[PDB]
Amino acid sequence: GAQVSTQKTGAHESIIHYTNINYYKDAASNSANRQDFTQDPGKFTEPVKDIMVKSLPALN
Amino acid sequence: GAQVSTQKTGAHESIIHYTNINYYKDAASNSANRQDFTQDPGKFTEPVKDIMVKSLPALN
Amino acid sequence: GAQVSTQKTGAHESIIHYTNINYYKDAASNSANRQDFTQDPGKFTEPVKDIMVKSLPALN
Amino acid sequence: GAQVSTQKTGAHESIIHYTNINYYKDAASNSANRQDFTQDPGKFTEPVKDIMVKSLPALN
Amino acid sequence: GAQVSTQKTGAHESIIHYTNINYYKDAASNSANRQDFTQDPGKFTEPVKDIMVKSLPALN
Amino acid sequence: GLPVINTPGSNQFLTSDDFQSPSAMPQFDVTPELNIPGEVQNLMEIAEVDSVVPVNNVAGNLETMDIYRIPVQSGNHQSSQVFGFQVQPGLDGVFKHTLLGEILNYYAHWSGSIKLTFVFCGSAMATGKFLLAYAPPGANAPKSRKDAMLGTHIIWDVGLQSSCVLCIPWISQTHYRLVQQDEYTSAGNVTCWYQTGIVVPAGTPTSCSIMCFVSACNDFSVRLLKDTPFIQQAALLQ
Amino acid sequence: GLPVINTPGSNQFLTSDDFQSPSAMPQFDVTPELNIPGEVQNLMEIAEVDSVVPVNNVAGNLETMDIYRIPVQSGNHQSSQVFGFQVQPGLDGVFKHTLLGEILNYYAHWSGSIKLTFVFCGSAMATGKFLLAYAPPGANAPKSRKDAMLGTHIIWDVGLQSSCVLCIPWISQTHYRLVQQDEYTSAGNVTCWYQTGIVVPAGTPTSCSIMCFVSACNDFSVRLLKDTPFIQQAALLQ
Amino acid sequence: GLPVINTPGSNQFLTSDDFQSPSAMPQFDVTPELNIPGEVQNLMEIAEVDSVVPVNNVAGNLETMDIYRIPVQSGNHQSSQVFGFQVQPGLDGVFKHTLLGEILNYYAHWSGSIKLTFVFCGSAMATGKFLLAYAPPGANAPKSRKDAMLGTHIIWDVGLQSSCVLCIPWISQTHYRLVQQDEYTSAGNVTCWYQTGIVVPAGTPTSCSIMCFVSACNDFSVRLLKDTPFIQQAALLQ
Amino acid sequence: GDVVEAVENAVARVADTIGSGPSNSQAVPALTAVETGHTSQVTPSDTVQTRHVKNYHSRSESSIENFLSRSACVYMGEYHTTNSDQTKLFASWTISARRMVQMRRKLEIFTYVRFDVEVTFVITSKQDQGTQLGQDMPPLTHQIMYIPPGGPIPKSVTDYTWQTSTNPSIFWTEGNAPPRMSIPFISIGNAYSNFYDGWSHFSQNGVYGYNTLNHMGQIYVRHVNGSSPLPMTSTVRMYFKPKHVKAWVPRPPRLCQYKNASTVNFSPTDITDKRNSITYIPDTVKPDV
Amino acid sequence: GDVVEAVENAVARVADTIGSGPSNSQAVPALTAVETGHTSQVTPSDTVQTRHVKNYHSRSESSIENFLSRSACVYMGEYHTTNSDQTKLFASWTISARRMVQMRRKLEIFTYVRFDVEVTFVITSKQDQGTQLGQDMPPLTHQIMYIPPGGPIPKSVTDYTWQTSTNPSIFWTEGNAPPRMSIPFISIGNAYSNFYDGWSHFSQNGVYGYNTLNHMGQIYVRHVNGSSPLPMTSTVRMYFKPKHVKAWVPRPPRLCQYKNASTVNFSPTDITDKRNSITYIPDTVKPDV
Repeated sequence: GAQVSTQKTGAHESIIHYTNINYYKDAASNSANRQDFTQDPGKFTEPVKDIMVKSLPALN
Repeated sequence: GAQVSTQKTGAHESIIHYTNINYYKDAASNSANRQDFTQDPGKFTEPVKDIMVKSLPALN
Repeated sequence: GAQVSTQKTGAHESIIHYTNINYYKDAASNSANRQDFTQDPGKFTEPVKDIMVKSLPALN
Repeated sequence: GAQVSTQKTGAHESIIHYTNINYYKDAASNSANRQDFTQDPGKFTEPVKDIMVKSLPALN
Repeated sequence: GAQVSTQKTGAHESIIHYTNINYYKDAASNSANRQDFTQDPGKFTEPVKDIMVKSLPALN
Repeated sequence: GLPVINTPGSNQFLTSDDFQSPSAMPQFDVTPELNIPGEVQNLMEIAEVDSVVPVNNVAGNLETMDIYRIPVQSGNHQSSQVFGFQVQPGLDGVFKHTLLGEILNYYAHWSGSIKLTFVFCGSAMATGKFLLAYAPPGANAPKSRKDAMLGTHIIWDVGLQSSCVLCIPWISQTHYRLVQQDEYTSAGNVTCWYQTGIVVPAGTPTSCSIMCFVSACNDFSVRLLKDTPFIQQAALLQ
Repeated sequence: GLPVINTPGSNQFLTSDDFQSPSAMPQFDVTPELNIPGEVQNLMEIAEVDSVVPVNNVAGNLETMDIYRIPVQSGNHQSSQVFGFQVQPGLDGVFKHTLLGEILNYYAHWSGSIKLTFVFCGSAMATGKFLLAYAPPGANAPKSRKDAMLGTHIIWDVGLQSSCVLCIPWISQTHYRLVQQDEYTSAGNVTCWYQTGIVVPAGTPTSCSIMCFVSACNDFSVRLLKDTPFIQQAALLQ
Repeated sequence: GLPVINTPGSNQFLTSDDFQSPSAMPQFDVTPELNIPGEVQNLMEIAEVDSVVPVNNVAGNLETMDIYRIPVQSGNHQSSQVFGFQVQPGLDGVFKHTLLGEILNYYAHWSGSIKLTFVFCGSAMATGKFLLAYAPPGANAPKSRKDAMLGTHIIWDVGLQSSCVLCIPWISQTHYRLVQQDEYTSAGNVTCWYQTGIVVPAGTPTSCSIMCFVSACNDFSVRLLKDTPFIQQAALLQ
Repeated sequence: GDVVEAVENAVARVADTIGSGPSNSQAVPALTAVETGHTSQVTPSDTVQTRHVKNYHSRSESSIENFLSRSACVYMGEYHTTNSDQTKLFASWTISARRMVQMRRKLEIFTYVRFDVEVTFVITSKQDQGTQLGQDMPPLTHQIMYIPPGGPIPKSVTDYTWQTSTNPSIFWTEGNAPPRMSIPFISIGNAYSNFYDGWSHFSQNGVYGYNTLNHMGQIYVRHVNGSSPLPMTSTVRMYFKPKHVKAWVPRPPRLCQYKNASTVNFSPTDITDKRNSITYIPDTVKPDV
Repeated sequence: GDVVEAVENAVARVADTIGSGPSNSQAVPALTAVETGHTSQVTPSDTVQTRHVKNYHSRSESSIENFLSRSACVYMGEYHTTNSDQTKLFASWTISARRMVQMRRKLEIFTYVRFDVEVTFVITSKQDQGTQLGQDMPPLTHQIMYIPPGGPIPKSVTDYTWQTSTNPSIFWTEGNAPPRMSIPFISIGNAYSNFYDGWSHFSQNGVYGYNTLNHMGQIYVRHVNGSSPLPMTSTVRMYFKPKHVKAWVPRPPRLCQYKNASTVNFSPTDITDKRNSITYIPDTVKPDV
């Protein structure tokens, strides 16, 4: 009971995917999640209550 | 003719399963049943005929 | 093009089978037929024409 | 994308076949055609125009 | 999730193909594209605007 | 030949691995299973069973039935605390060789509530009330009944129901504590006091014994298998 | 036995490989995840945060809060340039130990626009306009306001909005530049000039400080992981 | 463990193998492809392009532009053959360093028709007809125009169309010839003769040059890769 | 998604540059108030005229997983095949990632981290220097044993303790691929803690910092052939590759060098390198001065 | 199609010979004007009477992929197990395909090329010559480490730098299959450039040519056992097999021998070999003269 997902694209602008099967009983044995790419800068660059529209003054 | 079942959950709150195929003719050759988790404390903690409701006296 | 058949039962009163694929071009290369269990004692213990009912005399 | 064909029959008058998959890009890499058994003695034993019925004289 | 394509034809005028599965996460790991055979001599042998019909003079 | 790469780990022997292996006795016909009473399935079934706690594990009682008897008596002894002990189920002498304790010692982590059952063994004409208290960590052991009653406690009235259960609820910063407990995974103590002395009519013994049983509640579990400190040898023919 | 051929690479240990491996603790029950605030997911989230630039990294300020203060003052100083520095985010002292810089140093390639925020810290009664210019490579640093204004620039008017943002758009022959920058991947410089001096009423300080913050814009990325030059050791027990 | 047998070949390193291999740079983001003009796809695209043949490769011309000039002139020279050469595209000096020749030298087999384009470079007032002949193998090179015209040939009339194409059709017992040609894979010769002398008016040069270009036709192919004899070294830092 | 799975699509594209023209208004994007604690969201198009650019650049290699997931040496030690010291016959340490800096500074960029770990060991042996050097020692087989806190500790290369009836052990022979295994997230807490501004004792004393939170046991490694006519010595190197990662509350990268393993101690160090003046920009572009 | 995929049909057949008969017309295919810069498209059937031939010949082996995709030695160096020089204890070079000619001339047929590369290493060791030759050294294990431009460089076989917390390294033991790995298209630009008629400095000076464009880092390789009673020496050979290729603007094949690695420098050399006269054609076919 296998999974097929896409490969990271290389040297050019269907054969661009790979297949994987897990052979172990523990999730710890699995390979790394190198393909997950989320992001949320907000937690850090903009943790202000009161939304700053910035195109407007920011004070006044 | 293989079997797919789930892995013991690890480091986080579909890819959480594994596949297995038996290659030998004797059940003795198979791997351990580390995933069976039944339980029946009763045989030992409460082997009394006459059900003890315990919220009630227990004697009287 | 494989075959699935059952394992000889072990240490207890679906995962009790195995799968096999033959990789060679000659039947001689195959494994042994350890699972065939026919029997015909008659050839030897009772090779008499004239059926002996034995609960009856056998002579007379 | 594999092929299943029958094995050469051995020591006795479904499990009498094998499966094969080619792993190389050139036909030269494949195994031998030990199972092809055609025949045409005629080219050599009877290369005469004018069919010889032989049960008839052959001359006359 | 595999691919089947044909082999380069060898020593003779269905078993003439092979199967492949990619096991790596990067396209760089894949084998070479030895089977792609395009061609465009034109870029080099005939880079003239004004189509030369050549069966006609070419000047005049 | 199918192409293959051996990964680190190839050819090692890991004690806790879990692979298939060829049988050295092909087709052996095992003898039929028989339905024997008392089948065990999880060591917790054993830890959930009461076993007697050697509360009076004082020098000199280590090999006599006394270690199991908590002394209590008639007359004015209120100031006098009846007993007290740390709550380290897998480590302190009071618990380590208990059914629950022996089991905890095959693991490195534990979590759950514990039941302490106290049974009065004086004459039927004897009477009395005790205060059983459990203090979560952070302070030293209560030194008086006043201090002890500020924590978790039951007031036990001796009567026809010979036994009383003090349940130690799981209160901890972490989900688990080391069986080999340290201060970081401290669990507190339980102490016992006369709530109102032991009164008795004439013709009856003026002192008796209280016994204490321990067992795990149903929210109890253990993790991380390890060997027990309790068994050893100097040579084979063991 | 299934036929197999081992390929080059078999049995090697590549630091950055990515394979499955047997667990040495079969069925270990990991402790439940807890939702902690502040989860980080990509180092760029950190590089997108402003951090203070040590623009005044002159000998003698290396360990004092001055390295962070750009000196500016009342009176006629137009000819006098306020400051200037190269745009080598991962290499020049001005940037390398910055939040953006420390991150760039774990990589060999970078690309993207950069934000330079300047904040005025004089009294509220202070006044003034500055010219902030960025010059793409190819010529030497502007030596006068005349030369500087021929490049990319904002004219900043000090007012209630204490801060002004000079954004350095990505202008390069290549899609990426070396973090360990060379002349081939030069990025130019930014210089600052009085556009119209600092004027002030009586009773207020005649000189103040301007601070400078740097952060990456949203078109910024980095590639090719490598170790940082910044940390080291002579022996273990590290 | 799945049963396996290693076959001969296991662990060898074959220069021309073709297997998958782990990447030492997992997830590297390659720079975007750019559409550059002039993409080459098969070395035959190069061999199909005309290049100048050094027909006059006589001692003393090896490093001068003459090696490329075939001398032809006014007056009676009919008996005099203009030039001749063997058809060994990958081997004879006349062809080996040609665009077609350099390419053939990276292979061991070739097959196909060849185009020889001849261009007249005299004055426009010059006039003349030549006979260009190709003789398949089996006899010695024609020694007179009589003998040469019995084979494949074109009669070229100098005019406004400065160039004439002699195409050498593929005539061979075998489908392929060795690039390193032997007598068994002989291909014959081409020779050139005055069909009717070069006539010229007064005031114009009485002698001029004819150049010769070679290129492969569309039925041309090569096989069996090998190294070129043409490049070498005595040591590294190459 | 589920941060335990070895597969998961989606390209991490950066932002396109929006085409921008001339402007005359009250919009004042380039003027903000840094005091609010907010980082400005200005892009080139807010301050200069920009063309449109379809940007394909991705942030794949700066994802926390790809940043930490590379094996790093976190420890190395030696042990001898033969010696009079008994002690020198086996190696042992206490698990932590605080003894080699590279790895340590990487982890310390985050206050808390949670992950599984792929441990790989590289073991090598050399023959010790001496007057007589000829011997024919068969292949060396080693035993690596993990002792969770509280387990009995070996006192000699031949202690009963190496029986590992329960501790997990690895037996490996030289010449083969380096040994390797995965370890799950093993903490008592919900995330491994890289910093702890606290004490072990409730009375605000005892041990301060990271150490009070550690306690992950130790590793013992010894030879199993146990002998060699002439002295030899082996070195064991252990590598950690975290995988299936999660990180919280980022902090500045360590600036001062590390002084020891148990503390965060440091000596005052420079904010950065000096340069000549606040206006100094070297002159490149000259007929070479 | 997609030039990254390891599969893709279609036979590369050459042209059939069209059957041709006699002709008398104004068609004059054999007369063109080479001045236009166009190469004539004449085939045999335009100038002689031809039969029809169904031609099955294919150009498969002259496709750019099949021409370049064969491992080639691009470098070789030595290093010793033991020596007084420290330097001689490890090998190191700067990645380029300019030090071995065969490979270099092949690549230089194209001005620009783009591709992934399969690198294979062949390592061998020999025991150095000497008076005493008896020893029993266990198997040698080597470490190959790649240092991208800008990374710290090893200064001895025991430098901290070999920790490779981040540089990619390969550990391999003798007797096993040669080590191998794929490297992606690593350029800063859109295609690797084989020639560069330019400078490094904007003032049209500095370094000229290929070198200014290089900078792909270097490789360091050392033994890991680190010792041997008697001296030994190893040779490391590196092979490149480009794969997933694309090439642009073909140029003539290098005619003069190469003089060094950093330049295109050459000495004047002959256009081709001489022969007796412009009419000389040797006489084969004689009762042997």
